[PDB]
Amino acid sequence: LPEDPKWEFPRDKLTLGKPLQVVMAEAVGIDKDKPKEAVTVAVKMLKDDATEKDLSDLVSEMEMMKMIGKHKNIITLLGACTQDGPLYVIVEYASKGNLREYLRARRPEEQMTFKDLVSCTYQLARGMEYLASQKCIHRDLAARNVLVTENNVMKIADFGLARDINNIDYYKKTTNGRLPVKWMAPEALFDRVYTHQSDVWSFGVLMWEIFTLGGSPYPGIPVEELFKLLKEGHRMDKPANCTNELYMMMRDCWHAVPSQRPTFKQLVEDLDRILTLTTN
Amino acid sequence: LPEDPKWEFPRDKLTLGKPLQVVMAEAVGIDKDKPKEAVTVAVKMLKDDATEKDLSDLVSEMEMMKMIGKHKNIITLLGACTQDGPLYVIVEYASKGNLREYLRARRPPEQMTFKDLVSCTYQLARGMEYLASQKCIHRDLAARNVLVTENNVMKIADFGLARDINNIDYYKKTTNGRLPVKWMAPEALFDRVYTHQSDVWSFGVLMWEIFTLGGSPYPGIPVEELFKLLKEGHRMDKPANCTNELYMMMRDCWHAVPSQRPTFKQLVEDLDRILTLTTN
Ligand SMILES: Nc1ncnc2c1ncn2[C@@H]1O[C@H](COP(=O)(O)OP(=O)(O)CP(=O)(O)O)[C@@H](O)[C@H]1O
Ligand SMILES: Nc1ncnc2c1ncn2[C@@H]1O[C@H](COP(=O)(O)OP(=O)(O)CP(=O)(O)O)[C@@H](O)[C@H]1O
Ligand SMILES: [Mg+2]
Ligand SMILES: [Mg+2]
Ligand SMILES: [Mg+2]
Ligand SMILES: [Mg+2]
Repeated sequence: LPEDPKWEFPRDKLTLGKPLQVVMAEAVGIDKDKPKEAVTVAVKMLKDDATEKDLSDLVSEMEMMKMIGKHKNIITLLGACTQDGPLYVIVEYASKGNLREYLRARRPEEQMTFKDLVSCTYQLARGMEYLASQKCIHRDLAARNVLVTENNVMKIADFGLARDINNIDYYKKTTNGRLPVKWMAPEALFDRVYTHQSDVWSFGVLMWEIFTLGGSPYPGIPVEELFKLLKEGHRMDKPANCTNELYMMMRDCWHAVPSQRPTFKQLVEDLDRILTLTTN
Repeated sequence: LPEDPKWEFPRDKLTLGKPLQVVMAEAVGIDKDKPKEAVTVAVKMLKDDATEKDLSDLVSEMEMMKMIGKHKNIITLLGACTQDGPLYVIVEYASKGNLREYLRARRPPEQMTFKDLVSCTYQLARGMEYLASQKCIHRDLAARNVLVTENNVMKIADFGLARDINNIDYYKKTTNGRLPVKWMAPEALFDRVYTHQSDVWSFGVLMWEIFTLGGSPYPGIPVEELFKLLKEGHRMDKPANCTNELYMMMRDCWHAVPSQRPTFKQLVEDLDRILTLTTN
């Protein structure tokens, strides 16, 4: 595995901790301006029974994070141990766990206000807008893949399936075979393609998970019959305690025709518009 | 999915239970001779966040089990619900759980005798011998994939990666990419092939797991560093309280040259001798 001095971190300065596969850890001087300060981080590494694909996925994940760059709503890559030893991808520790658990925790913890839910959505849109601008497709957008920091900042995570928009085996039968079906854009399966508009479809599902406070999509419908239903025009109903406007946004994301779905840019504008009104 | 009468089972006769993905369940009349008799079984079905590949694997697993036929040391297929609903693959319920959990729970403070261990290995060899005569390659042999019945009968399970000997794409970079590295034969990755002798290498690691009472293979050695070490002749050490003879058997399974490894038949005959001589 190539040596990338820019991101390399000393193994001796990293102390593995409890489980969060991902484990918590203490990294000394991970923050270069504080050479002697120990920081609590999260480390992703291979499981003892890992496969070859698990290895290339982890490497790919690391590289995608390097390419993407830093952003307020994207879990931060801090460093990596790639030489003489097991691969460790060191990222920022999110003390509140993943979004899905966070939301169910405060179901009617401190309950979520309508505005909170909107802010949450807004923050995620911003991250995907930036992500999309960096020519990256996530492919695994879901509440379970969103982390929430101590200050309740939303952070898109788990880049285990992310790709560069240009690195996709267009039309091959084996493409997009590992994406959770219920968060998947129809074209991703039927035509074996994946564009930024495919990610917005998933964003739609994510919006539904958020406003239902971590609910499970297409409740009662097995993945086996989901695609026949999606093909017939079936869409999830509006979450209670959710605005008609917001649900319309969700539906927009789920337009059968990819190019008829809004862009992340347009989504951010509309959400910001709504957020400003709700907080005024 | 195509209708397959001989194997179909009525959904209204099955009552799903707790988790064991797999769950326990009661199947009324699954035993044709006992039409009103309810039987405790196991059911494998897709998770709510399953991928397309998960579905093809479940289907593949089911078909492999139909083709293999019944055998004493192989988890037996009982039936399946493949129509108008989520796919359920019904298999016999093994009350003692998987072999790995089984051995660990019986470590020195119901301990395992040396004969029990040899007996376990022998049974598994017989199962693999049969499988090979059916032109089947399991590809995922390991203690976590062996189930033990109420009468301590060993049963090879989880045919989620199994293939007909001819259904392997030799030389392709994508072949064998989903096999746990620590139980995988070098030719599997290096040459991108898979034969019964590749399963023998796996059986060897399984032997080590058994004699270490559920221990983890290559302890302290990361997966990304294993193959380099194997090429250099590294091999796990003899498990404590393991005879040099059984250890030599393990070592023979780990020969770098596939044809220098014993065949499952040779393993069965040797284990039969050792087991018999221990008994007397
Ligand atoms: N930086 C971090 N801070 C806090 N918790 C984290 C974390 N990274 C991961 N986790 C926890 O671990 C869970 C799994 O993380 P992640 O989604 O990256 O897993 P993974 O890629 O290893 C497996 P899978 O693809 O099946 O989810 C998260 O949902 C969260 O609970
Ligand atoms: N017939 C059965 N009776 C009892 N327990 C069973 C069982 N089938 C499965 N289990 C339990 O469930 C565990 C996982 O089963 P299995 O190996 O089939 O997993 P899986 O294919 O769903 C996922 P993976 O490939 O990650 O293991 C077993 O190790 C065992 O503890
Ligand atoms: Mg995840
Ligand atoms: Mg992942
Ligand atoms: Mg298994
Ligand atoms: Mg499996």
